[PDB]
Amino acid sequence: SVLQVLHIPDERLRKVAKPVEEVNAEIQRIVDDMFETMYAEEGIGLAATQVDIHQRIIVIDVSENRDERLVLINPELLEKSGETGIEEGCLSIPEQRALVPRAEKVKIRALDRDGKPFELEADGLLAICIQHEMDHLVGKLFMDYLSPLKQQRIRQKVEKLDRL
Ligand SMILES: [Zn+2]
Repeated sequence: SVLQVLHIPDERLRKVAKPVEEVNAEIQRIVDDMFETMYAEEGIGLAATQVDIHQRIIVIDVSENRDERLVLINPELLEKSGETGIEEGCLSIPEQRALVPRAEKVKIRALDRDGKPFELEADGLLAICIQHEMDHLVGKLFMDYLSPLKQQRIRQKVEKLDRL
């Protein structure tokens, strides 16, 4: 099922997600619905907060062929290094993109769709996406790294975009 993606301004996007208690069928259903939503909306990542589900669940696919499903349940950042940035977009801030400082490489641990723990060392676009999605789970949006003035313009453009 395709779920509705929250757009700013919406205080639900600023909520802190609680850790998933147990990866059961209900959690797997959320993960699958999130992937369906992410692909339908033509995105490379989606955090549960974005679909008004306040649990630490992220789905990602940064692959060219759109067939590399990554699931991060209760992710934890273990190590990071370097700095980089690209102009990021976000399904919750439609049609707006901006350069944000990110670590170049990150190493995380999380549970997969079967609830199995795994570790992943990421760099490039995947490291950036992981950081962006983890920020969503603690109610942080990429515009938060930008000056107050630029955030103002972003909100005005999104609000006017959702009026159409
Ligand atoms: Zn986002």
